[PDB]
Amino acid sequence: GAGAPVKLAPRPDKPLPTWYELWWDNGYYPGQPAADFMFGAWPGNMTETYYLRFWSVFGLALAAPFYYVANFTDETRMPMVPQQYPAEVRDVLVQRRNSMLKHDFSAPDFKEVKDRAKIYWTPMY
Amino acid sequence: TSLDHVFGDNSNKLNYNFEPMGMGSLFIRTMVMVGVFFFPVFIMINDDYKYTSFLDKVAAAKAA
Amino acid sequence: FSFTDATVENMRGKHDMTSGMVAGAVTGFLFGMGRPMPQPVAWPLAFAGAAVAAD
Amino acid sequence: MASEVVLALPHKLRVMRMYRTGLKELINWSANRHEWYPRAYALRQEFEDSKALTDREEIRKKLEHGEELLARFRHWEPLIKPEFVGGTAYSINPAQPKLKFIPNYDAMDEYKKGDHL
Amino acid sequence: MFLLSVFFPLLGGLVNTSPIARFLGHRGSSIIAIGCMVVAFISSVVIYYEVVFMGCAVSVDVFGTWFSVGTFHAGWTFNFDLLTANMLFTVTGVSMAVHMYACDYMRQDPHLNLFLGYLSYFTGFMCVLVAADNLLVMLVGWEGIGVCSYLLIGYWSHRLSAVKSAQKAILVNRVSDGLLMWGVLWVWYHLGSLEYDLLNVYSASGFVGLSILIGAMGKSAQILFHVWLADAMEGPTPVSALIHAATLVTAGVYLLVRLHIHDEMFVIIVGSLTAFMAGVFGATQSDLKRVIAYSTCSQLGYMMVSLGLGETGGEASMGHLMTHASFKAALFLAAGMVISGNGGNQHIARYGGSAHSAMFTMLTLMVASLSLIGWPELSGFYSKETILNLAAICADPIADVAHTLLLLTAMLTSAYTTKLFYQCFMVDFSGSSVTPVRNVLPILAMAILLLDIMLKVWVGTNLLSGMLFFLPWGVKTLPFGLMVAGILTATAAVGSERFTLIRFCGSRWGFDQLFARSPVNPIFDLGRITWAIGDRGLLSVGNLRA
Amino acid sequence: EAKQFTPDGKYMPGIFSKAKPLDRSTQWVHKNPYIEAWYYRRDHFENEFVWNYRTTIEALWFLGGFTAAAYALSVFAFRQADRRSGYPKRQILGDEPAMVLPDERQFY
Amino acid sequence: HGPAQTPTVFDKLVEVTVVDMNGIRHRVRGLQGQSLAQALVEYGFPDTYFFPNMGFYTQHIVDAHVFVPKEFWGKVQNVDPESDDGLAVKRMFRDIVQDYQRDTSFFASYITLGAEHNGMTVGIGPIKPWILHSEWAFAGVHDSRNKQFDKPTVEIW
Amino acid sequence: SMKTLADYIRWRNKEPIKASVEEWRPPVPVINYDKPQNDVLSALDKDPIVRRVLINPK
Amino acid sequence: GFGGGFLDKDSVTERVLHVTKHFEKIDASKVSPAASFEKDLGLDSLDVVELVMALEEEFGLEIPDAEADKIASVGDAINYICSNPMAK
Ligand SMILES: CCCCCCCCCCCCCCCCCCCC(=O)O[C@H](COC(=O)CCCCCCCCCCCCCC)COP(=O)(O)OCCN
Ligand SMILES: CCCCCCCCCCCC(=O)SCCNC(=O)CCNC(=O)[C@H](O)C(C)(C)COP(=O)(O)O
Repeated sequence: GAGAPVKLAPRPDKPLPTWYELWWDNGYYPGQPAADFMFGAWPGNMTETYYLRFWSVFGLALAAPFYYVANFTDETRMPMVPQQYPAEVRDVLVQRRNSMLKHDFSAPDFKEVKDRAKIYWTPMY
Repeated sequence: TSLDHVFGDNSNKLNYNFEPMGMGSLFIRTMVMVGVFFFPVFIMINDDYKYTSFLDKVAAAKAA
Repeated sequence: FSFTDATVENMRGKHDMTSGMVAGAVTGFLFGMGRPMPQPVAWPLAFAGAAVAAD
Repeated sequence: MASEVVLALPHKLRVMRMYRTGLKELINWSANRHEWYPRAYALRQEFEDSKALTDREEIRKKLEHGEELLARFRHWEPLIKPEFVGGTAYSINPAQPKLKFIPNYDAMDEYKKGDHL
Repeated sequence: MFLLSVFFPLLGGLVNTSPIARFLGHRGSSIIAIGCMVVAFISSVVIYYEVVFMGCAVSVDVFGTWFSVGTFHAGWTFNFDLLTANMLFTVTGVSMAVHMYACDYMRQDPHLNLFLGYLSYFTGFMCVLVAADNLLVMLVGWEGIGVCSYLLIGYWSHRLSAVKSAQKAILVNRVSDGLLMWGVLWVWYHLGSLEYDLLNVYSASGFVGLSILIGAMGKSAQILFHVWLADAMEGPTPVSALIHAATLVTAGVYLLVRLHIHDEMFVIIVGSLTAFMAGVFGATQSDLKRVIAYSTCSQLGYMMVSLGLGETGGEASMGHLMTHASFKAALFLAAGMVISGNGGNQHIARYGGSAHSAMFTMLTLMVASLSLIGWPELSGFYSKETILNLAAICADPIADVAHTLLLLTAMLTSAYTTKLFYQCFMVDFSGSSVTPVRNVLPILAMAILLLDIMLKVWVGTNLLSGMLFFLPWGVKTLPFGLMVAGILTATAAVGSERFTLIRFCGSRWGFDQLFARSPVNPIFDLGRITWAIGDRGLLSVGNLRA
Repeated sequence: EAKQFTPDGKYMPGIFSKAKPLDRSTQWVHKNPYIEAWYYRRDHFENEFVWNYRTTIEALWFLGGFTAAAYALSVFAFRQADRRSGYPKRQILGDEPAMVLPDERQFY
Repeated sequence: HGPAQTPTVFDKLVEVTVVDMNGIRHRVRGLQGQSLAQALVEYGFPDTYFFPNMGFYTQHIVDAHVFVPKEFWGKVQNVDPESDDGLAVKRMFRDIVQDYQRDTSFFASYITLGAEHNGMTVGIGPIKPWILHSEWAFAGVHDSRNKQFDKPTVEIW
Repeated sequence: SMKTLADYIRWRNKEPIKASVEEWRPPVPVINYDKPQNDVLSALDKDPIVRRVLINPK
Repeated sequence: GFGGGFLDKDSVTERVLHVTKHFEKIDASKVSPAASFEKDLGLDSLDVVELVMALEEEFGLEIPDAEADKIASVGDAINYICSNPMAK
């Protein structure tokens, strides 16, 4: 239904604040802050202290299991070794740092392939 | 004012003083922003430090 | 100014622009003392800038 | 606690706004309307148990506690009818206001249509 | 036939937005748009059968060279290989039904042909994105769908919240676009070319995969970038269906599957955290479109983890993308029909009964919902179970936590999708407007997407369907039990008394509110400093009064 | 209801005419006094600068702080580029006599 | 708009009583919005009473030294003593008036005639000898019948 | 005391003067109960009124 | 249809009289236009709050709170609803 009524926003009839360009007045009622939740009451009357306080527990509750398995569990937990390939096929497949074949602890060059899968950031000269 | 009895009037005003943020809040949030949005700079600085300390170890134990 | 310049000169063992900047900061702080506050910073800057332009 | 508008109300209208907002917040927290009906009845029975009071201190304590409860249980996603403020259909395709037209503006006073210097 | 899949929706957009449309009107422009999509879909079907089944890739030099300075050489060239044919079939097939739906859904809009032209432009830039053979024509497609998403989200421009949603989508995606551009610079510098077939990376410098992952996280709406996706519901329902099915959100996953240059730890962690977050977000919403938007974010998390698993995982990721587009577009179209049958209301507390909708809308919602929750031997069952079983046998210890997060997410998805059906149809009526839609065009639009759901079961996406990864019956049939648990819980309609957890999750963990002041207000205040204290202050030189 | 054109073209100014002619200034805005005052004040905001505590502190930590950060980053990038190109230490402004400008006839 | 009065010049007329340096009272008529120095020039006062406004970009304005009573002190226009206009007024007080200055001393171009000046009595103050250039000076004696109004131009050069 | 160049320089150490005039505020919709909630855990969540009118009715 | 966006007086009157009679204490014969809620009908303040919320439900309106405070009789409600362009 086009043409529905909508209330208009009043023009300023008093001296303006110095930093008035933080209100978005598009012509209709109501205007909004330039970014939502920057000022004014938040939905549900929550505050920044509420979210920071709940997150100070909830963030370590989500980061806890990843740390535990990345530091206290290794490749030998699996009941089987990775998929086996002929040497000419395998030798190019494990050149990728991305590959899941570097977790083959039965390979004769398991350590050397793991030492070549260390992530670097600045390319050396 | 022909729609004020339908959608509300203009009597309730916005409670905001349009004032700048506090100095400590601004400084702390800006430092956090620099750390988050410029993390390659810190990664590469750490790479340079880890590289030069290894050459220090080589030059120390080599000439002995 | 002259005593602070030659003192920093003899203390650092070399001739460079640091002695002039320090002497200018000292002299301008002497001039700017007791005045409202852009001035105890502004006058050391002006005397150090005169030393830097001189060099 | 109530806002600065509700704190300026007369006592009868203050209690009326508290009951009305309680019914609306019970709508917002319920799954359906048929879930809402006995909660509305229970809220009505809750207000009827303080009707015959006279001590203004006890009245003030009950009123302030209920306003704290309503500030606590303000729903983060209220149910608004779509064509009103905060609804999803407000301010979509309004009729255009009258805009004025100037016919043949380029033909009026030709050769002198720039900026002065 | 090959260039007809890319050019021709762009031609439909050009026709419907130019002054040619002044002579056609609404009635003629609807015909032009539907025909211009039917031709492109037919071309994509031919391309799909030639490239996927008979294995013959085709490379087309379209418009010569774009720009070539030094060793930086960008050409106007396409290449149609397996991934490109998959994406073109999916995009054109979904966009055809969305055009057929939009020609009836937006019938009472005053600027209907402008809306249809914007939809066609959006589809055409998506086709340009997936048909490109190098990175720069891909960036043409990337920014083209970004711009058309801005035009379509803020279509109802007299509403301020729609305008701010469109601006928010632009800005959130602009951060990741910057990181993706820097990653393209890394790739070209250390490999020497821009074409995909010459980008074979075994061991690169870390910034490559990270920056390309951030650029993909923007478009695919992963963790700390998902904030624009929920607010994009301000646009009309066809826009949401095309954003969440075929265009835009599937572009980052396509880019990561194509390049395969990521580091798997970041990808697995981001994907599993996104899946769990969007699962708990959609469980606590009452806006009918926001639940479906969060389910889209959750499935994109599943695909992210899968492409983290490996090359087989990359194939499974593309397969889940392809099957997800059909039932997601069907879900959005059915939700739009339910909304229109209930007077524009989007709150699921004001629905109920079987009077406000057609029989076909209820059937469409039921079948697409059953495919989404992984009901056995439907379309989503094959792809989702493939990803879950591939995550159960990965030798990375990080994938152990990711699999648990995915199983919890599966139970949450079967909870809130069953809640969406239950509130809409099974409970007693609690609205007041009953205007059910039974037009031919939206019903045929829904029937086409249901036919594609059947087609994915009958003809698989790839060769993985029917391959058996050897798992015990306990590990294999657990997601079915999690689906049943979600269904039973949602039909029991039970709730908990832990209201602070309920309001922490229902307010979506406060990400928007925390972003309103951790970068945004500081950017405004630093601008105040640089202008007032710097330009007007410290650097300002005054006059000499005399 | 003005008539600014004859039936065969020929614009007429209507200087002495009663009806108001449509012209260039027909759609000029009606000025709001407070908006004009706020824009005037923001146009002359250099008169409001003062060396108080907050101005001095923010001009030190943000303006001078980020300028020093950018100078440090520029020197870091210059030195790292010279190391990754096979060059020795090179003479920037105020850095003692050293190598500037590599020779094209030389292999580094 | 109705039967309201046609605008007359008498509605905008301002009358000021001026006492010249010989003590002779004069009736001076002006219009609203006109400065006082202009009304004094157009009345027919001699050219020895007037001198240049000594600001930059305003020496083509003629000005006179007037004595203003305490009731009309607040209807002289305000001049910032720190601005350049303030330094112009300071130069005029320093060079032209000198020790003829009183607490009622103003300058006539800084008085804009309105209805509040109606009936105000002012007096012409004495000035010291001055020179702008060879074609505009004052030797110090008010012995000349040449009116300021009869000069065709005011020449800064 | 001594006359110097510091008397002739317009130093920028004067605070700008504000006025007591009421500034403009845009209208906003009414929020009836808007007390800011900072506590994650509150006794109001387990209030007997909440139990009587929300949890307990059948 | 009829009216420039506003419902007619008679159907609004009929619907308001229908909504008003849903109390146990109300005698139906006393329900008429221009009848006071408290003095004539015998409803307290909570009953009036419920009646205005029911009229919001009946005509599909979000009545602002200051306007709902002013409604004190059947004729006040009828005159308010007939001045709504959004009343369906
Ligand atoms: C405001 C934004 C609007 C966005 C608009 C849509 C998005 C556009 C994005 C990409 C724009 C690229 C446009 C390029 C224009 C022509 C550039 C090539 C110039 C030229 O001489 O090239 C020849 C022209 O061929 C030809 O052009 C083919 C010959 C004619 C047969 C086909 C006719 C075209 C039908 C297109 C239908 C509508 C499509 C809409 C895009 C091809 O030869 P070469 O020298 O390059 O040799 C190499 C292969 N032989
Ligand atoms: C989510 C749930 C949140 C909980 C919301 C809060 C629930 C707490 C409710 C209990 C608190 C109270 O009763 S608050 C205290 C209310 N009791 C009184 O004010 C004393 C009676 N005084 C009177 O003037 C009138 O009877 C009056 C009733 C005002 C008007 O009714 P009428 O004009 O007809 O007469």
